[PDB]
Amino acid sequence: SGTLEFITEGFTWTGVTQNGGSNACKRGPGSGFFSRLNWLTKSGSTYPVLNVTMPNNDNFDKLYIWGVHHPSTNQEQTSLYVQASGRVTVSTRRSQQTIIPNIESRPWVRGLSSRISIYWTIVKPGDVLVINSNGNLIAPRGYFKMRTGKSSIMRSDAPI
Amino acid sequence: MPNNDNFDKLYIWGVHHPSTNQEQTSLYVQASGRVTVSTRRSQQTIIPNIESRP
Amino acid sequence: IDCTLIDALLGDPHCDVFQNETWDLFVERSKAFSNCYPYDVPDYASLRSLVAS
Amino acid sequence: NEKFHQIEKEFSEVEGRIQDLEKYVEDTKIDLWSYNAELLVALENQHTIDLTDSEMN
Ligand SMILES: *[C@@H]1O[C@H](CO)[C@@H](O)[C@H](O)[C@H]1NC(C)=O
Ligand SMILES: *[C@@H]1O[C@H](CO)[C@@H](O)[C@H](O)[C@H]1NC(C)=O
Repeated sequence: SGTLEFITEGFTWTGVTQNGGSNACKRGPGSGFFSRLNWLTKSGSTYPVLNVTMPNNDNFDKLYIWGVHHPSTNQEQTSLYVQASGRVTVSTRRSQQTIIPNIESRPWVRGLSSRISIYWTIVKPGDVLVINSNGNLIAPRGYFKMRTGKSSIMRSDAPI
Repeated sequence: MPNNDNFDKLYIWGVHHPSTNQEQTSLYVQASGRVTVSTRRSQQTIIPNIESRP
Repeated sequence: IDCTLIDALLGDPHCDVFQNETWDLFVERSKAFSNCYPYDVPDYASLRSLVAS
Repeated sequence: NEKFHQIEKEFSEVEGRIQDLEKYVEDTKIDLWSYNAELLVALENQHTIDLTDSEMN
């Protein structure tokens, strides 16, 4: 596609806390996260069933990057999402992706036993994006504008 | 359904994915269904998604 | 005509005319459309290939 | 010969079927172009030697 052009969209996440951060991903002095992803957690004592739709009224393809969180303990799972088992479903009119999070203790990286799995979804013009989450959703903040052309990638250590 | 012929058979089947829990239970009763189609060399197990899709 | 090979395989009502048909070359048109229950085929291209072959 | 995005040709991990195919495609392409390059300069040089011998005659 040859571009990282990102357009922020108005997702409304009612009933959850947004912009979660982690000390394994510092930005500045404080904790942070991926700038293009939005870590949603419980608000108060509840994590509702999120149900958001984002139509594509443009003449190009939208690329959506999203993820699901894999906690390491049941205590981490409930204290973040209340529900003992999360679920993330991202669908269009022609596709669906349902991911059940795994709760396992993995080897420590940057002090963390937990993990995040990244997925993607392309929305053709006229189609709509639907996100349905019971918990563990790392939501998108927008879409990347997709292009066709002569761009590519290369592995090299040669100086420019 | 055994294959007692000397040729291969192609079977086309499917799984229904309701949109609400009431649609699920009013059709199949069980809160969560399951479809498993198998031969002696394969097994295809599918759990239906109850979701509201576009 | 209005039917894709997968629609005629499944038996979309407006593709009933294609039951038990045979072919050397199946020609799919742009105007084709589905008019039955909304469905999804994981690995759609592979099922289309082996039926068409 | 202008090419842009192509396939991966070096791999850091063992993957199996799909990687065997990507390697096989590129190895097939290289052997065929190598043959073309070898045959071309052979036909060309033979013809160049003939045409310069012909001018003298
Ligand atoms: C990305 O680019 C657009 C247009 O080039 C620009 O208006 C916008 O500020 C940028 N957005 C982000 C999130 O960087
Ligand atoms: C969830 O979103 C889908 C997609 O628009 C909609 O059909 C469905 O009615 C919604 N469900 C609820 C409970 O809002």
